[PDB]
This record gives sequence, C-alpha cells and structure tokens, in this order.
Amino acid sequence: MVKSFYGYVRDAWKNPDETYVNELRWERLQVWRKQGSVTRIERPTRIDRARSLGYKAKQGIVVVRVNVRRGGLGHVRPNRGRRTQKMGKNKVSGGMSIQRIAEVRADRRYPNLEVLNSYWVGEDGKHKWFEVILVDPHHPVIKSDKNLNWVCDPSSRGRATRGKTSAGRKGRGMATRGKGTEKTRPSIRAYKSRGK
Amino acid sequence: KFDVPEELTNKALEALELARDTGKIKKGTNEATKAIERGNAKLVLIAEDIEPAEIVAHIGPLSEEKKAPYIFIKNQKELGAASGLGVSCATVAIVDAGKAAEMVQDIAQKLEALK
RNA sequence: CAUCUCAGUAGGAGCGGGAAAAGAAAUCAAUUGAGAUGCCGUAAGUAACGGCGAGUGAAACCGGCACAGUUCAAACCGAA
RNA sequence: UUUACUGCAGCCUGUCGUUGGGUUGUGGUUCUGGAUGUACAGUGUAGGUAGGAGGCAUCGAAGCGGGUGCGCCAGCAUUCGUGGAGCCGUCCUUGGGACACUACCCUUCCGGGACUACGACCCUAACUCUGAGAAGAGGACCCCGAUAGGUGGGCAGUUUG
Ligand SMILES: [Mg+2]
Ligand SMILES: [Mg+2]
Ligand SMILES: [Mg+2]
Ligand SMILES: [Mg+2]
Ligand SMILES: [Mg+2]
Ligand SMILES: [Mg+2]
Repeated sequence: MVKSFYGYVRDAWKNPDETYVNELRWERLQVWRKQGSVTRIERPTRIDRARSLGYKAKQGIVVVRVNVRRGGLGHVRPNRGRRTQKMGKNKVSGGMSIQRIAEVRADRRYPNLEVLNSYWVGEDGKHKWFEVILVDPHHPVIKSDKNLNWVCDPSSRGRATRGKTSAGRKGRGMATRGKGTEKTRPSIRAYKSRGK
Repeated sequence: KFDVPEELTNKALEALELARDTGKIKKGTNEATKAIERGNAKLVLIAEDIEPAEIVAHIGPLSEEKKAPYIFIKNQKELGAASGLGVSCATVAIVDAGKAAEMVQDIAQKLEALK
C-alpha cells in the first residue's frame, strides 16, 4: 500500500487505548484539565479528522479545544404541582448532545467567527474534550476561498446556534433519510417538536 | 536507542543539504511517508519537537518495517532549512542521494551499529 | 384520577433573514420499478399507539406548484 | 396530617467509567519429562479404541541401591554403575479391558510458565485538600457521571363512594 500519513493518524485514533495515544492521553489530560473552558490551539490534535471535516492551513481558520462536563441535563426538581410524570428529573438527560454544547460554547467565545465542525479528542470521568473548527468569514483569505466563501452568506451566521453543523443535524434527526424521518425533516420545529 | 551523537546528526544534515543541491528530497510528512512506503527512501530525517506527536509517530516503526534508515533531528526549524524551505519540516526523505550517496550509506551503517 | 390527554401547547433561553429551515439517497419500493429538497392535494381518522378507555395519529405510492445541481477529505503531483 | 394510593428529591449501598504500577492468596487459561492404566498374576504395565497380528538388540535387552517417570521395595524405561537374552502369541496367563519399538488430543503431571474475575497489602504518577510557591497531607480511595436495589409526608398529585 501507499497510504498518506493522515491514514496513520486515523489508525492511531481508531482504538486509542490500544495505541500510543493512551500515554499521550495520560499526559495531555493533566494540561487540558489545567486549562479553562475554550482554549485556542495552534494545530489540531488529530490533523486527519480536522482536514476531513474542512480544516485548512490558512488564515481565518481557527481551531479551539472546548471542555464540557459529563452526564445529562442538570435539572432542578420542580417546587410546584406536577403529575408524577413531570416530577422526576434525575434520569432526564437532555436533547442537546455534549458535542453540540461544546460547539455552542466555542461559538460564544468567538462572536466574529462561524463554527464549521468539531470532533472528539478526549474524555475522562468528569469532562469531554472537543476541538471545534471556526472560520473567519470576514478575512480576505476566506473570502477568496471558493470552497469556504459560502460561509460569508447571510444565512451562514449563527450556524451552531441553529443546529446547522453536522452534530446539530445529527441532533435534529436529519442524519438519515427515509423511515424514521417523518417528524424530523425539514425541521424539528416544523412538526411541533414531535420528532426527537 | 542511545542519543545519536551530534557529529552523526550534523553529518545527516550535511547529507540533506548535499542531496538538496544534487539529488532528490521529499520534504514533508506526507511525501516522506509515501517515499518510505514505496521503498524509495534512502534516509529519513525526523524532527523531535512535534506537537502533536501523532504527526511523526508512525515514521519510526514504518521505516523499521520497510528497512529505511532514519535519524531524529533536534527540531524542525533547521530541518526545514536544510531542505531549503522557508517553513518548518517534520520529516524529509532522501530518495536520491546524488553526491551524498557515500555519506548517506556511512550514516546508514552508523545508525545500524548504534541501534 | 395516576398512564394518557391538555401538549411539545402556554411560557422561557439562544440564533437569525427577507425569507428561514430542508436538499442532491448508506432513500423509497417490491417480485422486474422510481430517482435531491420544500410546499399543496390525497392516502386517512387508515396503519400504528392507547387504564386497547377517553383519546392520539403517520408515511409511501399517486396528482400538482416549482425544478438544479454540486463542492470538499484521500489516492497522484508537491509550493506549481 | 399519616403505618391511605402513587410517585419524586435527599440519603445508604452494589456495579460500570474515571483508574494506574507492584506484591502475594484464590479458577483454569495453556502444555513440557512420563501414557503414568494393575479383579484374576503376569513369559509382559490393555505401549489409550487398533490394518486381530508381527519390530527392535553388545553399533543395547533384565532380575539391584531411597528403586529419577511410577508402582504390591515386583517390572516396563538402559540410566550413576555392574549383572552376561526382553520377543510377537495360530499352547491369547479359557478376556469388566487380553496386549506389535507404529505422530499419546483424553481421569495424571505440581516449571504450571503466560492473560485473566474476587480479595488483602504496598507504591505514586493520575486525582483530591492546604499553601503565592518550594512543598505538606491523602491517593487509585474519595468526589463526580451512569445504572441497580433500598430508605424516604422532606416534597406533591390525587383519592378517601
Ligand atoms: Mg463560559
Ligand atoms: Mg438556506
Ligand atoms: Mg444541508
Ligand atoms: Mg401528540
Ligand atoms: Mg401530601
Ligand atoms: Mg389535576
């Protein structure tokens, strides 16, 4: 075979606990725990994942690592009347996935940019880590790029907040076609949120 | 592996410069990986200051599987410079030794011994 | 009356344009076919769910409106 | 309001994840040196069921020492030695099985080496607390996410014809 080195990065991250990525994980999680909520990094940790998701080594493209807590929707017990079906909240996880939470926090930290995509990069018993790719639609390098200048359109602003990323569309039930997508496409809101 | 003495690494850099003058070099991790896989890599130079380490983690075992001599340069700035490049370079491969074939084979023998 | 219903309604938070979302099948079919998405009609109060109670409740096929297709990641080249 | 019905928080506890490294104690994982297998008597230990008979040997076959596998201080294995002929059975030692040196996987044999689930101990290196820090104290516990059971008028949905 003649495989690119991106293929080797992909293979190393396929079963990370069985490769050298486990030791890198042990050393990296200390640094990542020391960091805050939204950290900018020079290069993606997993270059192949970022490149397949649309990352390019050019000006106006920013990669950030976001830290999100684990578990479901941390919910308060109601203090007024409920019918025993709406009283219980401990087992109620949300409908917003952890990856989309990370994407939206990254978007909040960078008001002038747009979230492109994100990928999983680690987790421990208390946190998950995602690296979020963001694009600067007002940078001339991005404006010239004909594979990215769609992000300069008026409908591309607030992508992550309106569920238009890959994770958002997965969360909206539009990751597939056909049966099961009766109440999901073209939108969750279009069917009175009965899908999902 | 013992730390390769500075004279051997400097000879590797000199061979890289010489092959840049005359022979053919594959600068960059994708090109160096392709050259190793195709069996054209006479000598593989690998930088040691790579973040993340996934970029050049496969070069060592791959070159040991394909029987390609390899050496670790201290960092990627002068590795990119030795390949006549304005950027850093995480790895270069000499696919045509040119005027450094004798010194490339000397480096290969020295690496084989020091292993 | 507790599942159910009221109803994903009321209300809340965020984003956001003249529209938005969806959108070019890892689809729907059935013995052999069609060929992105949206919207309308119909299927149909049917299938399905349900103290199988009260109630809730599709889609495809089919007829229309309008029609539109493509761009990356990688292989090969290596700053072109 | 409560030992009404039905739930939900809080709390208790198991399991999984976070979560690593060593030491032993528990099961077989996996297999080398022996096929170690034997009512009755044996020239002889079914050399696993067997081409129901047919190979080796002074260039090796024994009656002996605590008898190296084993065992009824017999006898197969040639071994530290010295003694100077073990057969195969159509005279089957009238068979629980009756027997040729012919790739033994199989109730043994304890180097059980190697991964493994439970438990006990230790280590620090994650992680936690203190400190501005050097560091100190804990430590794979606790916290935390998830799941399983309990307790639960703390709460809250009703019912109480
Ligand atoms: Mg914040
Ligand atoms: Mg649009
Ligand atoms: Mg789309
Ligand atoms: Mg409904
Ligand atoms: Mg009460
Ligand atoms: Mg009521």
